[PDB]
Amino acid sequence: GECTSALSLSNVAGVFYILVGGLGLAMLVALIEFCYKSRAEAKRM
Amino acid sequence: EIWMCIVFAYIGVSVVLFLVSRFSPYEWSTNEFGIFNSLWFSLGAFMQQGCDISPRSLSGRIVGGVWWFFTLIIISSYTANLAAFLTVERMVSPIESAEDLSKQTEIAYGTLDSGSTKEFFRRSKIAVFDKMWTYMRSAEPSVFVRTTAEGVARVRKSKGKYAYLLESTMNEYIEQRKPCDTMKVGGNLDSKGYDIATPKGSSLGTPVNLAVLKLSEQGVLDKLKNKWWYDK
Amino acid sequence: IFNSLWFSLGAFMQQGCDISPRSLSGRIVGGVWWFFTLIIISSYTANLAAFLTVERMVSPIESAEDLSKQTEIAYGTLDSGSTKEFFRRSKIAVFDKMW
Amino acid sequence: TYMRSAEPSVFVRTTAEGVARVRKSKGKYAYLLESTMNEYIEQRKPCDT
Amino acid sequence: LFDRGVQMLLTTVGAFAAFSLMTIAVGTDYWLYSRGVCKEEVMTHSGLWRTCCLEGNFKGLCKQIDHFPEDADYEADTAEYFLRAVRASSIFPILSVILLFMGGLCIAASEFYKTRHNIILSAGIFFVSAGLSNIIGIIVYISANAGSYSYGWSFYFGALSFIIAEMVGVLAVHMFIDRHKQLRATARA
Repeated sequence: GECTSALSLSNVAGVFYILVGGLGLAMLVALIEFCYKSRAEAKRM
Repeated sequence: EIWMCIVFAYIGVSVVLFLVSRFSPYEWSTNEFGIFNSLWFSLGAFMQQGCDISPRSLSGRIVGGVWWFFTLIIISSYTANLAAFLTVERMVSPIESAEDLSKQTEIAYGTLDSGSTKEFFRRSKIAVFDKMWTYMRSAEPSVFVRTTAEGVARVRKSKGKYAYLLESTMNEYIEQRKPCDTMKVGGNLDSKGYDIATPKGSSLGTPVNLAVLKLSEQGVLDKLKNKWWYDK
Repeated sequence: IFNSLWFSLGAFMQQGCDISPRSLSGRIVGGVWWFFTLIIISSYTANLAAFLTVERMVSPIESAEDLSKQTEIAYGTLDSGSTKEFFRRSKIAVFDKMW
Repeated sequence: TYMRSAEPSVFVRTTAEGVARVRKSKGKYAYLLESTMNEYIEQRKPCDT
Repeated sequence: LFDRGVQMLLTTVGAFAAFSLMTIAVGTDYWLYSRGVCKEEVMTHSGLWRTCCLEGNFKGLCKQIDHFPEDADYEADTAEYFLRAVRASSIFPILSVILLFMGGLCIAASEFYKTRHNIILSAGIFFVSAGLSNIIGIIVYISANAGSYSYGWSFYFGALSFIIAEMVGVLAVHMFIDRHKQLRATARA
């Protein structure tokens, strides 16, 4: 009868996706808060 | 690519944190998170070092939390992979015995194209040497080498991926020659010898045999061996 | 100077610090020191894990000349035999030293 | 019962194309064959079976 | 960081530069240098839509990417299916290009009816969102690719476009903050 490698981006792509998703969620929350407070100020005045 | 994306994520997280921290005029601030301060806090968070300030808003704290999770995962992955690298290098053991060479298959090894080494390999009954002869017989590319000079040149160029099998005397001679790149490792696989040869039925046989034995017992033979194998 | 030493010591041991730099140069120094500390601590932990994972027993003596140089480990041959005779009429420096 | 009702047809004309299809399918095909031939092919290059 | 007109001009040129860099990157098939076939194995330069031969027997005779290959694709999981679909459609680079164009339109229109300060805030949000979607696109592209090679000048063009977009968004948000500070100062007196 004649018969370790470096971590790649695919190994930690999920944490990158989670990070970007958290950034987007925080941004949406901030924008909603800003819009709600602007609407409240407009109603007040 | 991981380092590139880490730098990009750091820049993005810092910019997003500054934006969600200072864009609202109704919070005008109650938080000392400027663009420079956001970058500083992100850099401190990635290095897992104490920061002077922390976000207080919902969006700022969400950004801080996701950055903290990313930092934890990345640092743990780096430590684990470095530990794996160091452990793998530590477990690496060179070959000393021919049996270890036989079990291993990463490094190529082969004998001369002809000579008594081939006959020793073929006629041997040792399981290790039998599987050795089978491995040379069925191997591509041809580990077989035309001459000893080509063999030593090939071994020198292969940067350790090739091994050569030859007489221990010539091996020691090549070891003790420039540029000191090759070493004989292990023990002699079989036993042979060099003897003085004289014609059949000659008067010179018995006293030359007595002379060589007396020379060996007097130790001058070892002196000659050391003198031209190591002294020169 | 005392507070700077305290801050650097706290950064190296990753124990935080009560105070932090605010200028650009101070923050550059802090960042490079933090990166150095991270790399060094990770390297130490990884190397200790490698040491504890793999056991590498090493013999003290690997050749006869090593026995000749050393003195802690004793060695001898038969009181009368081929080995003692060989070490007897040997003019080599190493074997003479072993005598 | 699965064999007679499997599509595409999983049966092979001769063992050679069976081994070739096993090697090509990249873990999507298994060959039911004699253990002696199985052991012989296993000990042949390039150790993909 | 000083004055308003110079900042206006700098932000306009930065937004235009980022948009131009990304429009080049999306429409340029020089993203990875790697061994492959573009019709034996040879070194070729690939983009997002077509991989194209280099120093080959037929240089420039070159072909779309096999995003959904036949001949026993071996299938995959739903997550991997979404991965390959997103890579093939390249939805995120085009989305970032669209967001950059929207931000450029917003900053251009900010000159007209200068009293609506929310336009520049929307422009900054759009620019930073384009940067984030560029991060996502780069990550998905590298993940799909690694499923010896080098990265072409278009990949770094996209990275530089992301950096410039983030800088422009930061400048726009600073502009919005300065405008509201000016409003507070003039209302206080």
